[PDB]
Amino acid sequence: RITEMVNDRRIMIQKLTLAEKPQVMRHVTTEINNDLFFKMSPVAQLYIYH
Amino acid sequence: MASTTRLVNDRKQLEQQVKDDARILADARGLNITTVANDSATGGQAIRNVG
Repeated sequence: RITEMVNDRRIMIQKLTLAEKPQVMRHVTTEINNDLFFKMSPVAQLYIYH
Repeated sequence: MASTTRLVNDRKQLEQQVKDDARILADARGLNITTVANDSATGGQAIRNVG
């Protein structure tokens, strides 16, 4: 997922060893994407200015 | 053009032969390798999740 989101080839993400692939982590309930930022448009001007 | 014109090439060949036949008589012994270690990690910034 991190490779898919970062489409730039300049940034290289650390390769996982064989023992680090089945390791289990905890992710967020819902992902933050452009849809969340779109809904902030009415007050976005103040954020941009500051 | 006489036998004197072959002096530098003669020295080249002589040096090559001296090196070659000094390699033959040199005694060779195995050495213990004492440097094995897993100390070649990579750093960077963690891609922390936001939510």
